[PDB]
Amino acid sequence: LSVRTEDFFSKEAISHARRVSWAPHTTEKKQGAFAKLARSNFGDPLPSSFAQEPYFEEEIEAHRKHHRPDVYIYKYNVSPTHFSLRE
Amino acid sequence: VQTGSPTHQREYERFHHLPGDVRTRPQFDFTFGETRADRVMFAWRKRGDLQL
Amino acid sequence: PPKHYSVESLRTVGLLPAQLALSRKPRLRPHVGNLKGLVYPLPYYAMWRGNHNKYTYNKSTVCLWGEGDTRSMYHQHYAHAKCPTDYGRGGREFEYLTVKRGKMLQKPLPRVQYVAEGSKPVWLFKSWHTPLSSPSMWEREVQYAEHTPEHIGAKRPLAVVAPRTMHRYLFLMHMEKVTITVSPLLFGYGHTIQKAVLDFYRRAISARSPFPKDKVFLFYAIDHITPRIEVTWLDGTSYVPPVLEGASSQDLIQMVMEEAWLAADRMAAEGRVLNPLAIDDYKWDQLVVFKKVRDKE
Amino acid sequence: EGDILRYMAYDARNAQFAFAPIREFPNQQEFFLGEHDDPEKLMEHVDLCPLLFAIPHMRTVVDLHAEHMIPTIAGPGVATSLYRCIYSKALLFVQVHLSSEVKLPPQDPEAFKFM
Amino acid sequence: DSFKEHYHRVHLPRRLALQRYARQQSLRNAAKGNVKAEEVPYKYNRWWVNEEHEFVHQYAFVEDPEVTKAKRETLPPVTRENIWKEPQQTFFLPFAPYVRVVDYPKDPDAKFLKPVNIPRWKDYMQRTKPVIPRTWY
Amino acid sequence: EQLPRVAAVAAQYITGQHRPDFTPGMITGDHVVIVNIKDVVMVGDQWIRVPITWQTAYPGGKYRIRLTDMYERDPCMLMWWFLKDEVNRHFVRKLKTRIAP
Amino acid sequence: QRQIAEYTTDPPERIMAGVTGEKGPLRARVSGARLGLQRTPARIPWTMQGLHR
Amino acid sequence: IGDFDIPKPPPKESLIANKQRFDRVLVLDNVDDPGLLGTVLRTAAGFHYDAVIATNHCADLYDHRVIRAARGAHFQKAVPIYTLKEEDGDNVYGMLNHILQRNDLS
Amino acid sequence: TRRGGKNLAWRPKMSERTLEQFVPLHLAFPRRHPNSWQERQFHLLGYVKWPKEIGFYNAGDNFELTPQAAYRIYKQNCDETFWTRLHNEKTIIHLLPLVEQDPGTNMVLVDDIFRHHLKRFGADHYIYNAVMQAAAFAKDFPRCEQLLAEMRGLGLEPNAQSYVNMMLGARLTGKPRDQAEAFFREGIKTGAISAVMRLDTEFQMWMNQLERLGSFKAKVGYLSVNEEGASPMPRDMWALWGWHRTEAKFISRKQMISEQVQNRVRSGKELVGTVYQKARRQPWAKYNGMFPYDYNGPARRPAASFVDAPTPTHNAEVCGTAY
Amino acid sequence: RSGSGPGDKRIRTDWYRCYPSLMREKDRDMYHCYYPYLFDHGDKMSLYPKIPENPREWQPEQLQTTYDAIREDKYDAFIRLREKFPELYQDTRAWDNPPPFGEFNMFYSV
Amino acid sequence: EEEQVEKARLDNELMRWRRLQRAQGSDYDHWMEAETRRIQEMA
Repeated sequence: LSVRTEDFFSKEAISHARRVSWAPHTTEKKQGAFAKLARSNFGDPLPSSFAQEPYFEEEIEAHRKHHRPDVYIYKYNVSPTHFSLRE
Repeated sequence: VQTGSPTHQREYERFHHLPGDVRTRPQFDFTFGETRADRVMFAWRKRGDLQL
Repeated sequence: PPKHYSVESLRTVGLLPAQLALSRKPRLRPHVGNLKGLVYPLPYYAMWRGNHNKYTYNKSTVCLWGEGDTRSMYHQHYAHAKCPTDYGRGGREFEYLTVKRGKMLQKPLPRVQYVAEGSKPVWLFKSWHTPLSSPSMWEREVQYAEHTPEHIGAKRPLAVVAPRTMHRYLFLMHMEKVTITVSPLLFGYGHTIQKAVLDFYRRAISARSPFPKDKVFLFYAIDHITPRIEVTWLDGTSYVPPVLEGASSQDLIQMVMEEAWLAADRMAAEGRVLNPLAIDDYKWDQLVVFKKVRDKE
Repeated sequence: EGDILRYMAYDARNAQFAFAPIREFPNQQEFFLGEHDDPEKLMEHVDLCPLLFAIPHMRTVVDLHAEHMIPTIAGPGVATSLYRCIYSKALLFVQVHLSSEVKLPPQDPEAFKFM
Repeated sequence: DSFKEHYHRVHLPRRLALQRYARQQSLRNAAKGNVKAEEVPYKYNRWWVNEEHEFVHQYAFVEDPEVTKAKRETLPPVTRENIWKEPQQTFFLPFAPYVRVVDYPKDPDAKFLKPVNIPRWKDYMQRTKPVIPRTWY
Repeated sequence: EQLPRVAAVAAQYITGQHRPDFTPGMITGDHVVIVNIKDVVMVGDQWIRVPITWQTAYPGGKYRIRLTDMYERDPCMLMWWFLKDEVNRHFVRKLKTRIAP
Repeated sequence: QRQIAEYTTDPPERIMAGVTGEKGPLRARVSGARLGLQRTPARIPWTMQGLHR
Repeated sequence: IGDFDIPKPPPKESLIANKQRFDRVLVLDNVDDPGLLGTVLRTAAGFHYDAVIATNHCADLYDHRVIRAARGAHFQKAVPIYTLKEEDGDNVYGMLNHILQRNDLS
Repeated sequence: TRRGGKNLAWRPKMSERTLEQFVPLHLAFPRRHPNSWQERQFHLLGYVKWPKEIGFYNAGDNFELTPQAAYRIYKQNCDETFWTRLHNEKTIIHLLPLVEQDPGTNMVLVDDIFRHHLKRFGADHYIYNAVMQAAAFAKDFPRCEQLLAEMRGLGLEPNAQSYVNMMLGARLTGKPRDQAEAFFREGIKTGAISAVMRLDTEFQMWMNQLERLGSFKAKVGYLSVNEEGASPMPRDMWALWGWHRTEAKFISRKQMISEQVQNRVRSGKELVGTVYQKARRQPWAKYNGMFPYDYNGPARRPAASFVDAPTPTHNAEVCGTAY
Repeated sequence: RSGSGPGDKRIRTDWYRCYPSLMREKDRDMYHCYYPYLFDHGDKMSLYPKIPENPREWQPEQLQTTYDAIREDKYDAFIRLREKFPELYQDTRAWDNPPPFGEFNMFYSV
Repeated sequence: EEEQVEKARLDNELMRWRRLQRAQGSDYDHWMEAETRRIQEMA
C-alpha cells in the first residue's frame, strides 16, 4: 500500500455503552471540548481504570426510572418496558 | 516424621508430635512460586522478638 | 510520474526503518521452539497460556464470576450484562484466537421496535460544539413521530438518558415557586422528617438564583399537617417530593433537581424558551469554597 | 462505479501533503472567508460546489476536539484542502488557521474547569 | 512410565472414543437422508476494551468442510501478474512517517504554521499498530 | 461431593475390596464411570492451598503446582491423582496391582 | 366505610401509601404482609445491611 | 536580614463578585519610583482602602525599596493589593469597568 | 539458569508478580460447598421443610405458597393483630390462579375475603384492585365495571392498577382494542397513568406486555406456563441475589428481621439513587476470605421436630399441583 | 540435536515485548464491548437478555427488560450511520458480514 | 459522575486499608496495649 493520513492519529477506545454517539463530530475525546474552550493542550495520562470487579445496575429511561407506576399482576410487576418478580 | 506426600501431609505437619507452634498452621507460606535461596518453606507469626 | 513515500525517501529525510530479516538483535519469535504443530500467523496468541499450545481439549477451567461455567449460576450483574452462551475460558486461558469447523451461522441483527413502517424520523446532529450540560446531548438521536408525546404538547420525544450528578444545591431558574409547609410546634421525639424539611428550606433560601426569596416561601400548618414541599414549575405543573422516614435534605434536593431536569426537558420539547445556566456570583462563591477545599486537601 | 467515485473522494482525505500540487500554477492570490466556530460547515459548503470536482486533491477534516487540532496560542498550525475547478482547472487552496489565538491559557486549569 | 505418561496412555484412546461418540450424533443426521453440516453461531462480540482502556480483538475463524472439499478437488485459479512479479518488501514502512520538513510556510522556522496533516514525533513513535477499529495492516 | 471422598469410594469398588470374595493376589474389580468431574468440590481455599508436587531426573526439575492448575489443564487428572493415591495406599508394592485397577 | 378506613389507617401508612420509588413499589409496601419470613426475598444490599441506632 | 515567604495574593474573586460594596478603590498607574510606590502603599494601607491595584508597569511590589518604604504593608490582611499585568492575561480596564458597574462608583 | 523443569504447560516462564493477578483468590468455580452442607445451612438459617400442600421451593428456588395454604392461613389469622389490608390483598393474589381455573367456587372465597376486609378495614384501593383483578381473571367484565363504579362512588379515585385491571379484563373477555384503549385514555386523562410517548405507542406497549403475560388457562403467555420446581429445600443454599456473598438469597431470620425493620425505618433511602452508592456497592474491595465454618461446615442446629403431628391418613395419595 | 545444553546468554531474548493486551473473560460484559452487545436468544440476535419462559424462574431482584430506550436509540443510530455513511464507517463493517472462509486471511492462512 | 466514582473508590480503599491495619496492628505487644487501654477505659 502507501502512506495514508488515516493511520497518523490514534482514536479513543471508548465502549459502546459509555459512548455518547457514533457521530463523526463526537468520535473525538470528550475532554477536547473543554481543552478547546480553555485554549490549552491537556496531556493527562491514565485517567482511570475500570475496577477490580466493575459491576453495574440496569439503568432505566430518564422518565420511567422515576415515574414507574406500582402496577402489579398475579405475582409480578408490570411496566410498559420491564417485568420483575414481586415478592 | 514424614508419613505422606505433600498433597495429603503438609511439610509442617511432620513436627506435630512436638508441642507449641508446630501444631498451628503458619502465617506465611513460601512453597509456591520462586524457591527461597535458603529454602525457607514456612514462617510462623512473630512471638515478640522471635520468629519460627 | 506520481511520487510516494518510500524507505529511500525516509532515509534521505533522515529516518531509517528497523531491520526485519538481517539483524543481530532478537526477532521476537517465542514460538520457534515452544509451540508444537500448526502455528498461526497471528503473533503472540498463546503467550498468556504459558507460550505453548498443549491441553486444549479441556472444557471447564478455573474461573471467576462471568467466566467459564458461571453461566449455570446466577449473578445480578452478569445475568443482564452477559449472554449465557458467550462464556469462554477464564484466567490465563482467554481465547485470543479460536478455530472451529462447520458451517457458520450468522443470526440476523436485532430490529428496532415500536417504529411504524414508512415513518421518516428527524435526525439530531450531536457534536462537541454543543455543551454537554445542554439537554440536547441527552435527547434521542433517531427520533420518530410515534415516540413524541402529543398529549403533553411536545414537538419532539423526551430525552432517554439523564445526567448522573449528585445535587448538593438547588437551581430555581426553571421553577416558578416553592412552598414549604411545616408544623409550628416541634415533635417530642427526634423528628428526622422535620429536621430534613427545615434543612431543605434553608438550602432553598441559600439556593442558586439571583434572588431565591422571590420563589421560596415557608408556611406553618397548625392543623398538624405533615411537613411537605410543593414545587410549581414555569408551566404550572406541581411536584410533591414525598418526605419519608430516613430521607435527608440532600436526598430531597436530589429528587427536586432530577424532577427539575425532567420538567425542563418537557418544557423544551413543548417549545418553551428556558433561560440557560451560566456563571454568576453564586458560582464565584462556590469557587471560593472550592479553593478552600483544595487548599485544605 | 458510484462506490469507487465516493471512495476516491474520501481517500482525498488520506492524500498526503508533500505530494500535493499546491504550486502547480504560477499566479496566486489570497482571500479571507471569515471566522467560524465550526469551519467544517464552510468546508462542506466548499465540497458541495457545482463548479468544483467532487474528488479533491487533498482534504483535511477540521476537528477542533482532536488532541492534534486543539487551537492554542502556539496552535497546531493550518488545516489544508485543495480543490480543482472544473472548467478552468485552477486550484483553490483552503487554509483553516488554528493558531491565530492571542489568549493565554488559564494559570490553574482546575478552577477554570470548575467554573 | 510416569504419572502423566500413564494417564495419557490410558486416556488418549478414551479421548478418541469420546470424539467418535460425539461425531456419532452428527452421523445421526446423515442416516436420516438429510445431511446438514455443523452449524456454529457467529460471534458478534469479538471487539472489547480491557481494564486499561486498551482495544482487544478476538480472532475467531470457522472452517467450512464444503470449501475444504472444493479446494481439495478443484484447481486454484491463475496467479495475478502483479502478485508474482512485484517483489515482497523487505522493510516495514511506519504508519506515521515523521517528515520534519515541509515547504508550506514562508518562514521554515515558524512552528505555529506547520500543517496538521504531517504526523508528529509522538505519533511516529506510538503508531506501531493500525487504528482502534481497524484490524488488518 | 468432595474429591478425596469420591476417590476413596471409587477405589473401594475399583480395587475389588467391596466383594466378599476379595483376594489380594487376584485383580478383580468393578468398573466405575465417574461423571461431572468439573462439579467436584473442595472445602475452603484448598483449591489454591493444596499442592501437587513431582520431580524429574534433572536438578531443579521440581514442579509444585496447585489443584487449580491441575483443574485448569485437565480436571480429570485430579481424580486420577487421588485415585492413584487411594490405590497405592494398599497396592504400592507390585506394578500390576498398582496399574491394573 | 370512610370513617372505618380513617380510623383503622395510620399516619405513616397514609403517608407511604401513594409513594413509589426508583426501584418500583417501596419494599415496605411489597413485603408489609409477610406470611412467614421464608417468602421474603431479602433484597437489601451489603452497603445497606447496616442500621444506625 | 530576613528571608520571608511571600504572602498569598488576594483572590480576584473578591474584585469580581463582592458581597459588600466598595467605598474607595485605588489604582496606581505606572508608579516607577519604588520608594514612592511603597510610601503610597503604606498610606493606602493606613487609610484602610477597600482595594489597591497596580497597573501599567508599576514597580514590583516585592522590590527591596518597596518593602523598605512600606514597612509591613504587604503582610497585612485588611487592605488587599493586586497587580493587573496585561502581559499575564488580565484585562485591567475590563476589571475596572466591572468594578465600576458592580459597586456603582464614580 | 535452571537445569530442568521446562514444561511450560505446568511451570510457565512468567513472573510471580505477573501470575499474582491470575491467582484466583475470589474463586467461583468449581465449588467450595458440598451437598452435605446444604441441609446444615438450611437448618442453621432456621427454615422448615413444609409438606408440598403448604409450600415449596419452585424452579427459581423461591418459596412459593400454595393457594389452599394461603386461604387456610387467612381463615386462621383473620382477626389477629398483625393482619392487614396487604395480607388480604396477598391472599387474593394467591387465590388468583384457582379463581382463573374455576371461578365457580373460588369467587366465593374472594367475596368472603372482601366481606372481612369491609368489616375490619373498609373500602380501600388495595382490596378493590385485588377484587377487580380477580374478576378480570374470572372473566366478569360487567363485575369489573361495577367495581370501578363502586370505587368512583366511594371516592377511591381509580389508579393505574385499576385501569390496568380494566384493560386486562377487556383483553381476557375479548373486548375490542377500542374498548381497552378507552380505559387507557381515561387513565391518561385522569392522571393515574403517566406516559412518555405517543398515546397509541404506549397503549401498544401495554398490550404487548399483557400479551406476553397471557392468562393461566392460555397457551402462549408467561402465566400459561405451569412448571414448578417442587423441592422442599432449595438446591443451592449459597445462591446470590446480588454481587457478593454478603448479598445472599437465603439468610438468617435475624437478618430478615433487621431488613424488615429497615424497610419501615429507612423508606426514604429507596427513593433516591446515586452513582456514588452504585459504585460503593461494588465488592471489589470487600473482604472475601474463609471463615472457620467455611472449612468445618455450617453450625449444627436442630431441625423443627413435628412428632406431635397427626398420623398421615392419605399418605398413599399424591399431592396434586397447587393449581 | 535438540539442544539441551547450558545455552548462550549473548542472544538477548525479549518476551516482555511479546505479550498482547491482557483481557479477562469476566470483562466481556456489555459495558466493555466496542460494538452493540448482542444476545443469542436462540435463532435471532437481541439487545436484551433472554427472559425465562417459566415465570417461577425469575429472580427477586432480576429485571426482565422488554424495551430499553437507551439501547434502542444507540443501536438504531449506529446501524443508520453505518448504512448512510459507508466510507465514513468502513472500519466498523467487520462487525457483521465477516470475511468468508476460503480467501487468504492475514492472521489465519498458512 | 467521575467525582462520585472517585469518592466511592476512595471509600472502598479506606475500608480495605482499615481492614488491613486491624491485622497489621495485631502484634502481641500491640494487642496487649490495646486491651489494656480498653480495660482502663471501661473501668
